[PDB]
Amino acid sequence: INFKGSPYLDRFDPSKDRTKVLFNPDRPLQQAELNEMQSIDQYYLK
Amino acid sequence: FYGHINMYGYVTSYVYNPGMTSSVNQISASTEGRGQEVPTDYYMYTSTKNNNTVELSMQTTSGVSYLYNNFNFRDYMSKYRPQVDLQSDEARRIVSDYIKELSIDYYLSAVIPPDESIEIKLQVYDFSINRWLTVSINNLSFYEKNIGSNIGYIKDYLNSELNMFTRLEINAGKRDSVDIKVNYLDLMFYYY
Amino acid sequence: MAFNYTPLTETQKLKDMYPKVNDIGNFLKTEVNLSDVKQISQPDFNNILASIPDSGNYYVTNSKGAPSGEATAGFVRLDKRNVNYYKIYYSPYSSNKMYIKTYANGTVYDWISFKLDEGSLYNEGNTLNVKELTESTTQYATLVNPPKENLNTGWVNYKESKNGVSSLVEFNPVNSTSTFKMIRKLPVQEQK
Amino acid sequence: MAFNYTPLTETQKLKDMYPKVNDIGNFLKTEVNLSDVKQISQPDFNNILASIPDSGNYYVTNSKGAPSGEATAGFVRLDKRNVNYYKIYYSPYSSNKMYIKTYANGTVYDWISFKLDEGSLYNEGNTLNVKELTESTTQYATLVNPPKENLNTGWVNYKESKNGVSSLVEFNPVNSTSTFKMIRKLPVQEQKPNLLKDSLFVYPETSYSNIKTDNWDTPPFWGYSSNSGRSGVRFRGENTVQIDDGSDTYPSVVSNRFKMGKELSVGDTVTVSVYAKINDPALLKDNLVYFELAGYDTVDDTSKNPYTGGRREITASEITTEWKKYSFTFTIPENTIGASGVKVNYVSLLLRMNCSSSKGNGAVVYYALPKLEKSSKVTPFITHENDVRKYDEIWSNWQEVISKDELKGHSPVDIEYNDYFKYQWWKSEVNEKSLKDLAMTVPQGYHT
Amino acid sequence: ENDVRKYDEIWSNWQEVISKDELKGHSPVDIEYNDYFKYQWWKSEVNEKSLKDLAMTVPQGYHTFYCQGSIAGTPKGRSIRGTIQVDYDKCDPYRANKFVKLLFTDTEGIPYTLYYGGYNQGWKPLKQ
Amino acid sequence: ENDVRKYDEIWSNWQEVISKDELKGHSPVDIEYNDYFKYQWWKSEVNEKSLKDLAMTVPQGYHTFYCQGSIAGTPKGRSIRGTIQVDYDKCDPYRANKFVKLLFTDTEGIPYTLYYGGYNQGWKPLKQ
Repeated sequence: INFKGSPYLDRFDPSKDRTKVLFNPDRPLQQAELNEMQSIDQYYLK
Repeated sequence: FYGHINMYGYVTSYVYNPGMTSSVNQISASTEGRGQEVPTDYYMYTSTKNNNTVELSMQTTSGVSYLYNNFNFRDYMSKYRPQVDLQSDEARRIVSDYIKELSIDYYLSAVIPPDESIEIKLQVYDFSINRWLTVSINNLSFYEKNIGSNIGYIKDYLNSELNMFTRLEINAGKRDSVDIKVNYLDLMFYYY
Repeated sequence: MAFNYTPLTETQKLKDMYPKVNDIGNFLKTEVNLSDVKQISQPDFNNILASIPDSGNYYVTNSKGAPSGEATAGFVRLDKRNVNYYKIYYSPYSSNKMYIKTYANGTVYDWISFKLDEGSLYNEGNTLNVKELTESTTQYATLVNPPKENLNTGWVNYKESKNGVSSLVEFNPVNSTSTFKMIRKLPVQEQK
Repeated sequence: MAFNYTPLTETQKLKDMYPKVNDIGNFLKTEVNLSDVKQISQPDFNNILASIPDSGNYYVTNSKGAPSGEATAGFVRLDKRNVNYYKIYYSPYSSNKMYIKTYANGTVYDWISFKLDEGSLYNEGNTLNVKELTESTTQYATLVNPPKENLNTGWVNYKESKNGVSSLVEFNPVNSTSTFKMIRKLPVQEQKPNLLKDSLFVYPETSYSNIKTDNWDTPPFWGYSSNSGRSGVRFRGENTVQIDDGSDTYPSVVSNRFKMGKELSVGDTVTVSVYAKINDPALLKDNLVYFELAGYDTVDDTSKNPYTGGRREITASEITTEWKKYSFTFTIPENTIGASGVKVNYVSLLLRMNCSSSKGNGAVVYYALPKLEKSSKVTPFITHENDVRKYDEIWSNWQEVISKDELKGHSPVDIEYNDYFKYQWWKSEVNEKSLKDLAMTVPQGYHT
Repeated sequence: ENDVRKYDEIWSNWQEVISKDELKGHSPVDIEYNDYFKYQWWKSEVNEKSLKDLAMTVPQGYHTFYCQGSIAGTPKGRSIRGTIQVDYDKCDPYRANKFVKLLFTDTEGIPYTLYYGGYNQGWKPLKQ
Repeated sequence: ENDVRKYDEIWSNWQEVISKDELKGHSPVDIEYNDYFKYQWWKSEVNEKSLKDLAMTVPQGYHTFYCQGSIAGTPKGRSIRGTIQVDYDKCDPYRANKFVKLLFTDTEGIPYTLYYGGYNQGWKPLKQ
């Protein structure tokens, strides 16, 4: 399985140490961010 | 400055073949419900040199199939080089006369071992006589490889829409279906 | 599932009858005259009774031991006589194909489809090696390995021998008052 | 139809249980293990779930979107997972056949029939039109359009492409050793007749004087000037004419006339088309390669071929050593154009070279496969129906193919015995016959 | 892969089979008309073309022929039977010149030769 | 039952059919190259053989030929067009003597013959 594919998009980068998600207000939202939030956590947990 | 139009692309083991007046989308509407669009991965990862490679399947006969990639230089002037003359059939030539030796670069790898290997060929539809021009040939393994090349003066490949269509001879050996890895997508010339 | 019941009598008070009426109508809501065939998840065709123990009509998802070269999701009918004797019939979700497998006293008559007549018409415009995939085929097809470069499209008929020893090919170009024939003399192999 | 149950309680009286015992019982009676399949009226097979929502067996009437060539009534089964995933099986009432169609998540697998087991044998004694067969076949059959009228019965093998772009016939008569073949080269389409008799140039040549007639019944329909004729060059297998740049100012191959009011009229739109090529584009100079309808006030008119406007013109850069299709369409005018101005009452097709500008340069121009038709466009080449040789752009002719034993009939040598003499006379083998005796025994042909 | 004669141990080479019109092209005799002359001519059917003019239309190769003695340029006015041989310059029938040779016999069994050079060198004198 | 050429009415014999290469074997002309001469002999292509030596190269059968007038033995230094016939005594090329015949014409339309006879008799010279 892979959530970097559409619509889930998961543009997280462990090699950068992408470290936190900084969500923005009352927003029509790319759910693209969201897999990538738990993905940020999943690198450091893993 | 340099040539820069980067993300059209298409897949079919079958064929269509236009005159010098068909536009970008005509790889799709022609191929009979027997062809495929290049996906978001191909559209977005391959945009510049990096490490998150695309991997995608390829419909095939006994390993053979055709990958068609495609751009229109009317976008290049309008979106990137505004001063250039667009509005006559001479645009094919005069753009080429400025462009000099254009190269296509395109980095890929096979879904087989580093030693196991396959046989593949570049074709470009000749936009002067409408015949498939085979003028580079390649072999591959699990290693990343450019199968682009210098293709030189593009007077022979700009159609009068300013569209161009390639096709690439995809291969797998004597096997029943295939998959291919892709890293890059770039139409490339110099002027300054 | 078969329905389960136990009869009432004259002496049984009104309080004893209403539970029975409820059981009957629930079974009619959950097993009988279903709009959609009952779904069953991850069944194995090599042991199908362990996931589909009853005769009836079903849709299977994500199954194991499906026919060779098919989907794992599709419609199933099961007809059963006892655990020594039954017939499985399977139709993949992604085609009009139908497959049959008969179980008989521990012997298995394994998967084979009923043949669709694809028309007497023949499949067209594919581009072929002379040394093509694992089955005989007839096609109005195109050749990477033609008799002559400018003759590559027309009627093809390809045949293959059961042990892979030999094959026979006939070809008729659309643009020619000629026929062409070819044979494989050796089993196909590593040739330097 | 599905059931819809909800329970009862102990304190409820008999008056409250009867409505529910009836709902159950009516459901069982009208829905469960039916004797006949339900009957369904006006189902669209492409939206069948509007008429057959539930998985079961059915009979249909007045339907829409049934398979190619099948009854609007028949037995139907539905197997369904939900509205986006289902299978229809149609067996027409009038046949053992069985057709299937499948819907899958916004993709459709359209109607097709299962095949019936028929052993190994081939059909026989049928009478087939292989120019109308829509299905590939193999049979021992007679042909409606046989290659030669006597070669009408034998083994046949017909092939048809999955969208009808082409077909191929192979044929082997019982009363012949030969194979025959014929190919439909083009999709089924409009092809107006060709008004020009002898467009493959098989009748004797003649003077361009003899063709000052409107007689399309009697050959030769083409006349020849000085410096025009039938060539020793062939195109795609057929004969050709050539025009040579010799001493004539306008070397021409000229048809018989058409009288205005017969096949053609003033105000009819017409099309003319040809293949052409030159021996060398450097030898044409300022001459012109062209073909035209010339126009005349009388059938016998001695005038130097007045121009109607109905012409295609070709130059020394625009003709090549490669055979290229040229054509014109025009409306037949009231009066002619350029240096004559006469009425149009008769016309003729001329295939020409204009040698006003230069002569004797050695320019040879070939012309092949000319067509004249009443059409706004070029339609595919055909001969006239009553030429003694045919050729067509939609169909090939029949092509004969022979055995080595027939070739050993024809051949000047014994081809099965290593090209050795077709006859060999030795003194011990002639029963004392002389050379003049032996020579009389030899059959027709050229023999070693 | 690139050689001018091809062979493979794993596959045959492609076997072309041709039609009888093409084969009639190749033959010295009219194999559609029971091995009769590869050319026949009758005076009423030839637009006042001489033997020379009907020899000129014949395609490249080797052939049998017949000419009727009322046709012009026939020797002493006799019908003739014989063989005709034809070549284009460097074998290019679509731009080049044509060379023609006849060896033939009249009605009395007498042998004659006639020859045509290309590039308009034309007919070399009639030899009996 | 034992006959040396069979026939039946219920069946047929096997009728053979052939390829254009096999026909290019039997043919007197090059059927792949627009029916040209089956043997063509230009001085740059003969590897310094004479006309008489070139003739001994040819295999059993009948073939058309052309030979260039700078090649040794050719008449008046002119090129020649002709035909060549070859056999071995009783069709045994392993043990038997060869025979060869050439009939040909120069550039003036003049007829010439040259012939080779087996069993020590070898070459018999040029007839005009």
